Amino acid sequence: HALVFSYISFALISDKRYQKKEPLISSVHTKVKGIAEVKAEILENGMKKMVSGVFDTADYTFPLQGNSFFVMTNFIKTEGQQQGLCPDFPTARTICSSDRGCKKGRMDPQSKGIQTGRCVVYKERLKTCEVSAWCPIEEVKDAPRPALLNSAENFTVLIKNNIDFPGHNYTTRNITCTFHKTQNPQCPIFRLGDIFQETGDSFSDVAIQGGIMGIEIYWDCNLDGWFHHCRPKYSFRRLDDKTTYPGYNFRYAKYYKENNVEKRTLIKVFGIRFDILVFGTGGKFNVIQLAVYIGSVISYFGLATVF
Amino acid sequence: HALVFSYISFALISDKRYQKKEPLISSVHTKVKGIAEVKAEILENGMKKMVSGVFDTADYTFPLQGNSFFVMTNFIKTEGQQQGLCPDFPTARTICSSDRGCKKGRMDPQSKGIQTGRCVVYKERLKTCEVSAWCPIEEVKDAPRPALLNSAENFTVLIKNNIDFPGHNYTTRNITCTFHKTQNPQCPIFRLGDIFQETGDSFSDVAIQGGIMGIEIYWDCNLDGWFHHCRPKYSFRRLDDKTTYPGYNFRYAKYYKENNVEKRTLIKVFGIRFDILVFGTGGKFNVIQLAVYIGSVISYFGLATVF
Amino acid sequence: HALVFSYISFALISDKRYQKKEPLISSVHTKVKGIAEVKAEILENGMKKMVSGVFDTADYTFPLQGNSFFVMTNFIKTEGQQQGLCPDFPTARTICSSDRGCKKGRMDPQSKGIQTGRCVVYKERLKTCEVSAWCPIEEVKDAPRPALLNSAENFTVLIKNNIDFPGHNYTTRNITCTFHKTQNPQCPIFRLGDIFQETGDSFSDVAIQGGIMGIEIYWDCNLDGWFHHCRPKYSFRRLDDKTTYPGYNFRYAKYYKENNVEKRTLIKVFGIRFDILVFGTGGKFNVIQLAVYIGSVISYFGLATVF
Ligand SMILES: *[C@@H]1O[C@H](CO)[C@@H](O[C@@H]2O[C@H](CO)[C@@H](O)[C@H](O)[C@H]2NC(C)=O)[C@H](O)[C@H]1NC(C)=O
Ligand SMILES: *[C@@H]1O[C@H](CO)[C@@H](O[C@@H]2O[C@H](CO)[C@@H](O)[C@H](O)[C@H]2NC(C)=O)[C@H](O)[C@H]1NC(C)=O
Ligand SMILES: *[C@@H]1O[C@H](CO)[C@@H](O[C@@H]2O[C@H](CO)[C@@H](O)[C@H](O)[C@H]2NC(C)=O)[C@H](O)[C@H]1NC(C)=O
Ligand SMILES: C[C@@H](N/C(=N/c1cccc2ncccc12)NC#N)c1ccccc1
Ligand SMILES: C[C@@H](N/C(=N/c1cccc2ncccc12)NC#N)c1ccccc1
Ligand SMILES: C[C@@H](N/C(=N/c1cccc2ncccc12)NC#N)c1ccccc1
Repeated sequence: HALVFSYISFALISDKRYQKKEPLISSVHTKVKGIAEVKAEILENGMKKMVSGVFDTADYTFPLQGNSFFVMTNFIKTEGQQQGLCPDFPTARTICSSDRGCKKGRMDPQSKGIQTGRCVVYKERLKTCEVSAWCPIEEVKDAPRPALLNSAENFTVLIKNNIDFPGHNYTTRNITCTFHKTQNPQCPIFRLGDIFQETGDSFSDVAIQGGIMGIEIYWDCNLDGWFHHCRPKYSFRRLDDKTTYPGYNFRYAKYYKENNVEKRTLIKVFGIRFDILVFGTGGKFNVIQLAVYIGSVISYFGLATVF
Repeated sequence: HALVFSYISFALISDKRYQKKEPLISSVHTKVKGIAEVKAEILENGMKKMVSGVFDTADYTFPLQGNSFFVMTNFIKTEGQQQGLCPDFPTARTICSSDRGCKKGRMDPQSKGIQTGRCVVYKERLKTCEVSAWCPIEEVKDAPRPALLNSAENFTVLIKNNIDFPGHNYTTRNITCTFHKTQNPQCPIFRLGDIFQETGDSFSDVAIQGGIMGIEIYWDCNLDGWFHHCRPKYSFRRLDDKTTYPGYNFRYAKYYKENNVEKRTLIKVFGIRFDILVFGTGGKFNVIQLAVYIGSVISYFGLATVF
Repeated sequence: HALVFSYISFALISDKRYQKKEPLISSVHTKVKGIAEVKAEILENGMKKMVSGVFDTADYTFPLQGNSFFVMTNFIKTEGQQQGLCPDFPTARTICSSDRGCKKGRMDPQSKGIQTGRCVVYKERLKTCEVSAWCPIEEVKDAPRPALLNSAENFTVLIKNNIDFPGHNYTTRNITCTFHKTQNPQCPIFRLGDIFQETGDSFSDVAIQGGIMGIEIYWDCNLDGWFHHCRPKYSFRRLDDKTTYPGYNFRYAKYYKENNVEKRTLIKVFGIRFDILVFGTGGKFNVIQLAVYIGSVISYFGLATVF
């Protein structure tokens, strides 16, 4: 009888059933900090090309969208594209053996053009299907072995989170320093390399193909006057698949007119997209809850006494 | 007495009250696949114009923002706009009868310019209020009868969802094939026409004015060791109003300098915006929950025996 | 005994425990309305400059991302930037006393360039560290005293919210008029000045540095056939910090080629970002819930009779 009561009180205190539970409504704002300089040479379209320059903050990041920001880590540039007819890039399914090899008015899913039914020569007696689209088509090329945005990990991000709860009627807002698991857990500025070290994923390896990382924030807050604890817990987990179109990459174009001719530049962007997740639990003691718990435990105690 | 107990156990098993319930934290990544070629001629500004060309993946879509992507289906192009003074486009409230007809320093909500108080001639003794803004103003014109992006329905979208739960400490990640309601429900690649066929909304009709469609995912997962079921359920529903500024459309500009003169191109974009929604329910059996349910049913059984 | 029963029924009716509770899944679409004309003169780079013109809808706003839109209120323009070497802008940590004062191959966090280790003269015997990046670097300059987008408050925004619930199997969709707290609470068109008047924050003061505002919507809906109440409640709260890199601002660039030379224009954007939040509570009466509540109150009544 007494043991059932002590265990009921201990379980109720451990689960905190007397305090009312409610979700948290958060609004996040992020500011990217740090710049990187790319000075690597990679051949393009059969010709060796040298790339050099520095990327400002606005060059490698977008504004926060849906409580999540993106950061570039690698890219493939294609300049001078203009609508027209050209032979498709050589692929396992793009090479044509004869003129009538390909089908007219057909567009493959992987191909970025609609075939006109003509077998043309891309380079030196190598025939692919004549396609109608942005010419020339971007070459199928793996991400560069060294991630162009090598200095991306040394970057530091600033995350400001505003918490609001309807029942509480309060809003909680979350020196230059880098967040550390134990030394400095309060610093809201994070080093990407520190995050990937938290998740155990190589930043240099992921930056080549791209990735999707998210920052999880847990709130174990209780509105009780006695034990008032409300501190943001920072947990990190990788959303990308790892094993592996893996990583994060999309086609982004910039259109310009040259010599009275419409032109477009297609850029394949590989990067890491961070999703800021805010999950919290609020608990403001309510008399009805305590009365319900007591009412439920009373029967258990009585049955324990009956045996 | 016995019937009340059997009904209590049957109801508890049907509602699954013994298993702990928790929400699901998801992160979605989408990749658009497919291209369309537009070769339609539509008159513009009183002159017949011919439009032809193919649109790549980067041309008709944006990067995923807020777990939702947008896909263009129709557009109205306006080129050569530059700041200055010009007569407003003829409308029910823009035509001026006399010079002093319009008010100086006034800007109507529907109008995109601030009137200077001068009644000018747009074309052939037709007078509208002189306005200061991007000139010339884009003409009020209905969406083209045939949706320019006819081939949009044949497109295929790839959706990858990563599920994470705090109490479970696990992450679940969700061949070229098209998803089917019964034949192939596992294929994560979707044909837009298949979605609109699921919702029963004509794609060709909606593409003209634009629309907002969302993909709902339901999770009826249970963490119990006995019955372990965790499969993503795909439900589809149209968020747009249908009846009807209906549809989805926004003004998107691209600024270029020509002949040492600042210029801007205004494009009215009509398209369908897909919102990926992830709703799930987790249930990991907890002793406290079962004890609470039993404690609540005990009183009901006793009262049933008392009668 | 009787008082405990009457109080139990009154408390159950007040808390509405018999009705099933469920969250709400919303999809929001926003359309910005109104235009502003900027005709202010502010000196730039030691030279007085005059700015004049009108901004269309597409100029000061982006498409809705993550159920939240952004509206510009102030900006700093920097034109002609091109990659190269140049002296950094004079700052407390950028001025070099001697040639060997600065460290080679070092980039400060606040600085947007990587120092080459050379002490150069920015203007008249004033030495800063030679940096490699976008040249010339944007000058450190406070936001203009008068917010360039003065007419932003007079703007009107249209918000359309679609509500969906899985258990209810229904979708609820939410004349030109401005929403008022009491006169016209149904008008879905909002005047920004009206919002900031609701939150008590000066719009003219915030527009200079920028801000983050959110529109909260509460749903106290009950699916009971007797008392069927389901009306959207509009509550407003400011997410920005106020006290204070405060406000909302980001670097946004536009790249153009001039005289066969790659060039970029960096624009520091200050604005207010509105986050549309949808929180609701659904309640469809369930027999199991009522039976549970009654079972929990029965023990309390019996104990009250025992005394
Ligand atoms: C990130 O910062 C670290 C220093 O905190 C850099 O490490 C140095 O790298 C240089 C070569 O660039 C070496 O000469 C130094 O010996 C390194 N020092 C340390 C302590 O590691 C690192 O190179 C930076 N990474 C990037 C991509 O810029
Ligand atoms: C989408 O694909 C279907 C085929 O799966 C196309 O249907 C064909 O259309 C052509 C005309 O372009 C007809 O000659 C064929 O007879 C059609 N076949 C079938 C099976 O429908 C359809 O035209 C495509 N739609 C778009 C907009 O490209
Ligand atoms: C917003 O609209 C109000 C009117 O509703 C404007 O107020 C007028 O401002 C002009 C000067 O531009 C004065 O001559 C009038 O006397 C004002 N009238 C009233 C009733 O206030 C206000 O200027 C507008 N604000 C902006 C930034 O355009
Ligand atoms: C804003 C844009 N950044 C861009 N940065 C470059 C600046 C100079 C030269 C470049 N060359 C190749 C590639 C990039 C650049 N260029 C564009 N557009 C971007 C960033 C992240 C993801 C997509 C797009
Ligand atoms: C990225 C952009 N796509 C664009 N595609 C075109 C490419 C060539 C010619 C065009 N002509 C008219 C209209 C479009 C185009 N042009 C721009 N900007 C876009 C896509 C979807 C929604 C808004 C904006
Ligand atoms: C789309 C863009 N608006 C822009 N509007 C201008 C139009 C003409 C002259 C300008 N001069 C200075 C500054 C702006 C402008 N220009 C660009 N890019 C924008 C809007 C809001 C936030 C970021 C970016």
